[PDB]
Amino acid sequence: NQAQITATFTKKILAHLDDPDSNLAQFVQLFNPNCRIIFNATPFAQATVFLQMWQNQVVQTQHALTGVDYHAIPGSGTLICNVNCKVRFDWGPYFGISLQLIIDDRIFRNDFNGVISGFNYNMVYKPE
Amino acid sequence: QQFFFENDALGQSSTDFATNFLNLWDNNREQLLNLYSPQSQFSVSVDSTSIGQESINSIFKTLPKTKHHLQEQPNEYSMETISYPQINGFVITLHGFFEETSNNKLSKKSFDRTWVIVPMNNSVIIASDLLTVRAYSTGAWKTASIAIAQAAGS
Ligand SMILES: [Hg+2]
Repeated sequence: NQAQITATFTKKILAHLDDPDSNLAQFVQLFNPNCRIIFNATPFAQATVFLQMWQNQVVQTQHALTGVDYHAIPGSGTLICNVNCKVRFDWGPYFGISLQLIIDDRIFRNDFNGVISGFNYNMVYKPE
Repeated sequence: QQFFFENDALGQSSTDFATNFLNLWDNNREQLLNLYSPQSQFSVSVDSTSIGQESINSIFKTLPKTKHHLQEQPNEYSMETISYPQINGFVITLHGFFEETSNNKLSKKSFDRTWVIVPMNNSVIIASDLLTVRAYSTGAWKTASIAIAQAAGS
């Protein structure tokens, strides 16, 4: 049950990183007004700045789930996901991405407004 | 308390932690259960390429013996630490490889382990331990620097 809900949202998120249409604003709405985001070792306090950097600097991407774990931490009122993906850029070889996310329970109750407070996105491996 | 955790801007605590954890994880996993509570959680998975001290202990004894090389070959691992405001704790993630032992042989294996920690009693309690074992491969993070690639956000 809860399982699916997550793995899906996980995908929704990946879906956004893949959508080039600078129309993006609702994506930023998945993050609340107080974050913690790291991208390839680089911190970002605002999902805004980050996503700006992304749409503005990153290339066309193609993400594919390949492992999705998670624990809902008691009292915290949230959960944490341990995600794994591969990625292509133009389409070229596949790269390995490790991604942790801290998300709010509310999502399980279909609430999606600003539930991402944790975003640790890091490339772990590349083509041979 | 050898697992005492300060949130130093130097990221040294995160490194001591990962070091001490793995060490025991390689030689005496049992001793790690102290860091787990009735409500702690552990999970493992493998990439297409458990609750409470007891259950957690169970599979801990299951999982193959291993050997990491964090202190000797630092550069072969990357690490990020972020605050976990909601539980007045932190999330430490470690990327790297370890030497895996069933055909009685030694094989390399890459992994990404994520520990959710809540500092306490001049130590820490591991609320969540998410391990993902995967096909060994060179860390896309390496540099000329002989040392762990660190990142911290808050
Ligand atoms: Hg934010």
